[PDB]
Amino acid sequence: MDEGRQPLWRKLPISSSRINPYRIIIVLRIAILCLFFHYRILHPVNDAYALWLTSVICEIWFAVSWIFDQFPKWSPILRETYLDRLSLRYEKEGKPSLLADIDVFVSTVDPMKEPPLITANTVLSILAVDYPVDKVACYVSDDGAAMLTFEALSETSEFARKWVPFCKKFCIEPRAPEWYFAQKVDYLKDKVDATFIRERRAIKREYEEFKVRINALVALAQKVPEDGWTMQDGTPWPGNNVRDHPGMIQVFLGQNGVRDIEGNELPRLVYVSREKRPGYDHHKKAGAMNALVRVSAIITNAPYVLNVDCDHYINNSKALREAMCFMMDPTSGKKICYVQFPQRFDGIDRHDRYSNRNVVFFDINMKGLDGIQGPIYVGTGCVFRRQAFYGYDAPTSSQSKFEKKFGQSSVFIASTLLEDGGVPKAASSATLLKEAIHVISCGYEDKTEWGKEVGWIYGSVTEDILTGFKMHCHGWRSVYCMPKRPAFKGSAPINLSDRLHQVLRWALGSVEIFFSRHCPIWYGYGGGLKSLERFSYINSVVYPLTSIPLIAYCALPAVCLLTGKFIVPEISNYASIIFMALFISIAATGILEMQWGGVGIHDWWRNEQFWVIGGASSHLFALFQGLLKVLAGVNTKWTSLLIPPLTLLIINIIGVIVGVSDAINNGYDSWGPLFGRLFFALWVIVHLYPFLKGVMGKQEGVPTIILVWAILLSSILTLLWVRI
Amino acid sequence: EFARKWVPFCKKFCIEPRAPEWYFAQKVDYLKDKVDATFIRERRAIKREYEEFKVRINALVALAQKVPEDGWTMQDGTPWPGNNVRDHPGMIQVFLGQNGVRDIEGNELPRLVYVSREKRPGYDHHKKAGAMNA
Amino acid sequence: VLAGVNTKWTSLLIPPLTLLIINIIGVIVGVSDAINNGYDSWGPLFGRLFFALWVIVHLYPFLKGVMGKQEGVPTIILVWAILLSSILTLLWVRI
Repeated sequence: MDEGRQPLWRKLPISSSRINPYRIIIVLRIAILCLFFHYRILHPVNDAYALWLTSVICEIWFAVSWIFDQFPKWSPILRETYLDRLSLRYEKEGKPSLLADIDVFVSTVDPMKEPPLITANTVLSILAVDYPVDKVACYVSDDGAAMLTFEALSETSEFARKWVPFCKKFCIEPRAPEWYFAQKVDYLKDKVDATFIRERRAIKREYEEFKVRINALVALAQKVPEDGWTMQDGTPWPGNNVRDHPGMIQVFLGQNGVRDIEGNELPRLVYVSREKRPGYDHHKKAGAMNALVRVSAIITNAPYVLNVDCDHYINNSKALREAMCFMMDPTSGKKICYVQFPQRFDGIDRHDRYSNRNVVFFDINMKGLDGIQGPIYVGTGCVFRRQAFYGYDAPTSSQSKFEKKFGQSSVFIASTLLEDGGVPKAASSATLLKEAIHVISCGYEDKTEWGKEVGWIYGSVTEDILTGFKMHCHGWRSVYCMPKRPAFKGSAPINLSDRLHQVLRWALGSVEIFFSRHCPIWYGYGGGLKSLERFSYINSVVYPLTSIPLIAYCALPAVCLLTGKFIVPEISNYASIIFMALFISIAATGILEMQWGGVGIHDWWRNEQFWVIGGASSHLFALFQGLLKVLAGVNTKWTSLLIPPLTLLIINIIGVIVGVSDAINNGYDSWGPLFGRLFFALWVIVHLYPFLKGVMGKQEGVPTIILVWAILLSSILTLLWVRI
Repeated sequence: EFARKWVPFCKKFCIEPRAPEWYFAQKVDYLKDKVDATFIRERRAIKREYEEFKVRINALVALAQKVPEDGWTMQDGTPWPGNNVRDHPGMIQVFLGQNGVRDIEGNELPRLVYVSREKRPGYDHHKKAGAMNA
Repeated sequence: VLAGVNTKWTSLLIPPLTLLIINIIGVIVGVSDAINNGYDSWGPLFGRLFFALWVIVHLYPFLKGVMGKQEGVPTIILVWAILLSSILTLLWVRI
């Protein structure tokens, strides 16, 4: 049929008019880089040989990093989806829906650190998605086993009864009440229903009362009672001890249950808390996700799993349909491991002082990855296929064995064999809660492959990268869905401390992956993994190692300003021409990067600032911790990470002052290369300006101990450099 | 008269600040740290009452802009003693406090006293210092 | 007047962008010629650049829109402007 032959989606290669010059000047800049290195190596500095050697090592490292970064971006593409064809094929009006089932996972660890209002908003947004109510289920994992989360979910389930029909009737976007009622956009735009105003006022008042109720619940649960927590029916709370409690599973909505305001049903909401016992490693988020996968397979057994963070809400209600446009395709859907959505955040400054938007990565590197094998699974907002998580190869590219791979639960083994999802027919519905409690036992993952070859992979802080790499080495492919309206939105870090800690955590995870047996350099040699994807994985693994060449280079001018030497033997016409050509090539290549990627100058400029800041601050301590773990067994706002950048900044300032005094006030005459000498320090201080702005400005603050340490280290370094 | 409604609301709901104009013009989320189940309805009612109070104050200001021909007169027919700014006897009035009138909760309110010191021609009143001493 | 022919309209921005990039190229070339190579008695270059600054000061919004956000032009008009600027520069250098 003509309708059946029309694809549900199609790829849009970057038009040749914008991709041919990109490749041309990539090759050209490679040529000038090689010529520049040939010039630099063969002409050293006689009286400053050590400085020349350090500098040439630094640019060699920089060029290697640039090559490894630029190579994956050879073939960027875009992807376009058609929801009307999906409706024609699977969601035809009148006929029953043929869409596949969906499970959406949310994970929370502490109601004190993560306010229950945000989790309630996320749950409300998920429950109001534009999907059949019987084909979508929501699972919430609570690692803290706190009754506050249970009561917040119980109240959110009662508010959903009123919120979901309103959104479905009036096409409200976004479905999260907090972000919808706080929007400055005209809410009467494109609204045609005659009863919009009264119902909107009523639902706003109801939401305000719900917020007050949630605040009261939070206030009441602030202090633990003497005899532990108790429920509303007199029974004590099983999760009184955070580190010692049995597994708990509760169902709030769905089949049977209770209907909503319009009389229809609502998506099933399940509260799951895995068993915790002393002396057992729970593996934190990876173990929680594995337990959620097992529970969802036991109860609902949807064939696709949505990973949503607690602070991320479904902004676009059509995200599930867009995911199914790829995942339900008869040909591509078999070979797809997951669908990845871009990460967007709200509440960010207009200038994005901390580069929280991160436009450069998600709009250049992700698109380049999508053109070879698929984006790397990062963060949240990912639609995984169950068959990929089970350690199976791509279809289109032995009971004892099953018990050795999945576990000792035969119901889960039976559920794993359902291609289209759903509860297996040869399974009693009455005995389903007991098996779901069994699969979250602390000792279930014994002598099995969970966390090693199937599910989320342990052994690293950033388990997402490891899971994506393990799926990709099997030969699976991934897509990078980029909807017109962003599918998911979250909350950006407020101050610099949280961003620095997050960058340090990412770098530590990358280092741990590098030192483990799952390194892309020497793992995955089966032929399934593509060469360019392997290079991208290596680049994402050994990126923090570029901290050492950075921290030396930023310290190069100040030493020059405190010793009297230059890295260039003598300024010549040939050398000046080579330097100018290299700078022009770099600037032009960046220009076409913006042109094809659609990124403004401000965003990429501040992204470069933040990249330099991160490499100088967090990656250095990441490498220090890695070396300490290699050579020993020691380990650690954290007032130590800011010591290197501030020390280097004031070293550069002192060196600038000393050089100006020495070569102008006293010497003068033929000052010489002092113009570029000061320009280099100006570049360094510009790249590290935000630290000085925070230290000297407002809305910040640094303890005196770290400042004293930095000043003492700077004075010691300056005295040693002057003496030697 | 507006105090008899404003004060119990603030004391019950721990409203900060207590000035209605600055409280109702705050961009901070007013639902933060509020646990009472009847906060929204009472806040809406008190906001409407404060708007009506502002309208009444505006009407009073507009009415008193122009002095009448025979001087000012009170609401009971007696003339205003302070017709002349530089020549009037001292006036003391008590509005709230002990006895008086209770609020919407049945409790009393802090005493409010209106004091106007005597002014006569040829006498130096010393302005704010004299007013404070009086 | 002379015929009977007649016509975002991506032609109106061709003259200003072409003239702006011509001024930028001329500034760069003059700085290279009269400072990097010649130096000595550069002469009235302080005025010669300054006048050009005036132009780039007055036509700054076009550059801000082209390089900034909340704007954008197709590749065809940029290619036409670059080609016209290169042709004009080559003709001026040759003559």
